[PDB]
Amino acid sequence: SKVLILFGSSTGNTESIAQKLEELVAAGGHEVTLLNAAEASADNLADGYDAVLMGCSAWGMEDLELQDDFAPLFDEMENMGLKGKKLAAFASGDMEYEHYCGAVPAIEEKARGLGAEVICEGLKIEGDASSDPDAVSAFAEDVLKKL
Ligand SMILES: Cc1cc2nc3c(=O)[nH]c(=O)nc-3n(C[C@H](O)[C@H](O)[C@H](O)COP(=O)(O)O)c2cc1C
Repeated sequence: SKVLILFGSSTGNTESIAQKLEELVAAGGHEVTLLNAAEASADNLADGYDAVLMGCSAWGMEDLELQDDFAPLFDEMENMGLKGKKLAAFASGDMEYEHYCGAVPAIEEKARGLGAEVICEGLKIEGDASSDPDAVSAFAEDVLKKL
């Protein structure tokens, strides 16, 4: 199954989770593409991928505000061609802030609405991939069984 991993990250935290996910999905025998949202275009983004693992950090306090590079792609998610594709969300956050990993339910709610099949509950972590290695491992195991 060809998997795209799309992330937006300002200090590298969601980026490190995405890199770890690529390593683990790839090792399960999949063709995996790592793409930074900064270099991505939403129109027909999902074409030829069977699964899209998307993730980003949130940057608002009382309101949810997505990471600068992922926020336009989020907005144009209807253009991506997600219908009938398998999808999972991930994010780095900080529990001191309101909307702790707010991008995960927002991406899930929107991808569900667009006809994507969300295959598991999104990963929510504090800090980077090495601060909680078991949850990143466990979530990857989870998407590998569902692919
Ligand atoms: C102004 C500001 C707003 C933030 N808002 C949130 C938030 O709404 N939810 C959350 O989980 N974290 C929030 N954070 C914490 C960051 O999301 C966390 O440090 C960051 O996700 C790590 O991001 P990265 O993966 O993009 O490097 C905020 C941080 C700053 C400075």
